[PDB]
Amino acid sequence: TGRKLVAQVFLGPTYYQRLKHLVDDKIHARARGPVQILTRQPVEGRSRD
Amino acid sequence: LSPLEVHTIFTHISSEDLAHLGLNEQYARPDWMIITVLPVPPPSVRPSISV
Repeated sequence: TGRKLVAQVFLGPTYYQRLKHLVDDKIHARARGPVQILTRQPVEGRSRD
Repeated sequence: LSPLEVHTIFTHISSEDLAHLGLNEQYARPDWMIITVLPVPPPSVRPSISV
């Protein structure tokens, strides 16, 4: 709108750190994927998947 | 002592006696505690591999 905000903002620079472990590395989805040979249950994280 | 000796004694045990104790003349039979035909599970239970 262009309306002033009723309240006053605390605006002021600072440095934030870009942390590691991003998202596109942490998403996970299964659905009839590979399975162990001995137990015949689903594999663990990673692989594919 | 030995196993062959024990088993023999057990097998002789009287039927009305096998029940007198916490045994089962149908499921559990002392004369069974000793192995003789050791069974062999199928690979399905075991693993393998191939480099």
